Amino acid sequence: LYVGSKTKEGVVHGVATVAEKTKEQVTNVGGAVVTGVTAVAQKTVEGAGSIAAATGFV
Amino acid sequence: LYVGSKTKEGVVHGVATVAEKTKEQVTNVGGAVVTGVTAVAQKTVEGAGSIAAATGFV
Amino acid sequence: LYVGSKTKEGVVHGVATVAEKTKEQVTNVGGAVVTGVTAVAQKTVEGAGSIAAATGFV
Amino acid sequence: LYVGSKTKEGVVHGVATVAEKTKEQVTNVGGAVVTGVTAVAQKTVEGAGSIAAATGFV
Amino acid sequence: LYVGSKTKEGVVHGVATVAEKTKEQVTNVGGAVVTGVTAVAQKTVEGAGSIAAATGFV
Amino acid sequence: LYVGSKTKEGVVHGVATVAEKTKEQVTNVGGAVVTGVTAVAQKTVEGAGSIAAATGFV
Amino acid sequence: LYVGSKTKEGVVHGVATVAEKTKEQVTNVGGAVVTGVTAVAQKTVEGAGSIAAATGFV
Amino acid sequence: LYVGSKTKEGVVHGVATVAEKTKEQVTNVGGAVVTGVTAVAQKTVEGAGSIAAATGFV
Amino acid sequence: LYVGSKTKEGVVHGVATVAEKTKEQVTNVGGAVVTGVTAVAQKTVEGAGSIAAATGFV
Amino acid sequence: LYVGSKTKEGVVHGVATVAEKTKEQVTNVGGAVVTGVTAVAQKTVEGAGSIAAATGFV
Repeated sequence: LYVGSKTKEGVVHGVATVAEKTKEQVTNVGGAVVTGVTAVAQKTVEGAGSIAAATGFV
Repeated sequence: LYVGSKTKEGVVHGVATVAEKTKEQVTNVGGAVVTGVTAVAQKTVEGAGSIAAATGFV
Repeated sequence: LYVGSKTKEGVVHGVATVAEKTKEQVTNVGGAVVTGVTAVAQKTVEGAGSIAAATGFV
Repeated sequence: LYVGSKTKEGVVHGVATVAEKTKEQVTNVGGAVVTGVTAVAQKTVEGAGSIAAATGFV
Repeated sequence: LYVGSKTKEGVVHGVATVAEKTKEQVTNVGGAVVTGVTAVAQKTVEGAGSIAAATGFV
Repeated sequence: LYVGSKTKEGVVHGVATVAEKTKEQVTNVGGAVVTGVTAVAQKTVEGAGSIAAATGFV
Repeated sequence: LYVGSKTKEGVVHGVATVAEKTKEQVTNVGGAVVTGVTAVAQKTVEGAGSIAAATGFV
Repeated sequence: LYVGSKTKEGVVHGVATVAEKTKEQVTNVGGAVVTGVTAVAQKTVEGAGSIAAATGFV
Repeated sequence: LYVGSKTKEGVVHGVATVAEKTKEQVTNVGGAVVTGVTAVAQKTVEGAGSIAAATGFV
Repeated sequence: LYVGSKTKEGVVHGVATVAEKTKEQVTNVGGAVVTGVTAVAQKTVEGAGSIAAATGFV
């Protein structure tokens, strides 16, 4: 006898991550760089939910 | 006897990630670079839910 | 005796990812580059849900 | 005795990905480049759900 | 006899992370660099919930 | 200027495995049952290297 | 200028494993049952290197 | 200028394991049952290196 | 200028393990049951290196 | 200028373990049960190095 049961909104589970010998050089001038986005949820009832964004200027 | 049961909105599960010897050089001037987006959900009731976006200018 | 049961909206599950020795050089000037988009869901009730987008200018 | 049961809207499952020794050089000036789009679903009740888009200008 | 039960809004669980010998040089002048985003949720009832964002200027 | 270089003897690499909802009942009396053999190498300089073997009697 | 370089004897690497909702009943009387063999190497200079073996009797 | 370099004998690396809701009943009388063998190497210079073995009797 | 360098004998590294809601009933009478073998190496210069073995009798 | 350098014999490193809500009932009469073997190495210069073994009788 349920009403609104076992709900799941914006969920992540069961994540396993391994990284041995990654080399990662980066060089930038006046930009916007993004790496390394792992295992992120969110909720946004009124708004823009952005992840991994980059605008060199406005 | 359910009402709105076992719902799943915006979900990820059962993720396994391995990365041994990736080399990744990057060079940029006035741009917008994005890598490494792994295992991300979200919800957005009113708005633009963007992931991995890049605008050099506006 | 169900009402709206076992629903699944915007779902990903059962993902396995391996990457041994990928070399990836990138060079950019005033652009918008995107790689590495893995295992992402979302929901968007009112809005533009964009993934892996790139506009050099506006 | 079901009403709206075992529904699946915008789903992906059972994905396996391997990548050994891919070399990938990229060079760009004032463009919009996209690679690496893997295993992404979404829902969009009112809006344009775009994936892997690129507009050099507007 | 439930009313609004077992709800989960903006959740992450079951995360395991390993990193052996990653070298990561970074060089920047007047930009905005982001790496190392792991295992973060949030909720946002009225506002823009952004993660891993970078704007060289405004 | 190599002598015996980049050798690989008895190797496996780049394996990805997914298994969603497999049911597997087994019943046995005085036998020898084997399932679930995944991603195994070995070397054997002097001997019988057997994998997934079953002898009800001797 | 190498002598016996980059050798690899009995190796496994780059393994990713997912298992969601496997049911597995087993029943046995006087047998020998084996499941769940994942990601195992070995070396054996003098002997029988066996994996996943089952002999009801001898 | 190497002599016996970068050797690897009996190795495993880069393993990621996920298991959500596996049910596993087992029943046995006078047998030998084995499950759950994950990520094991070994070396054996003089002897029988066995893994996941089961002999109801001898 | 090496002599016997960077050797690795019987090694495991880069292991990540997740287990959410596994139910596991077991029942036995006069047997030998084994589960849960994770991330174990060994060396054995003179002898039988066995892992996950079960003999109901001898 | 090395002699027997960077050696590694019987090693484990980089282990991460999570376990949320595992139920595990066990019942036994005159047997030998083993679970929960995680992250164990050893060396054995003269002898049998056994892990996770079970003999109901001898």
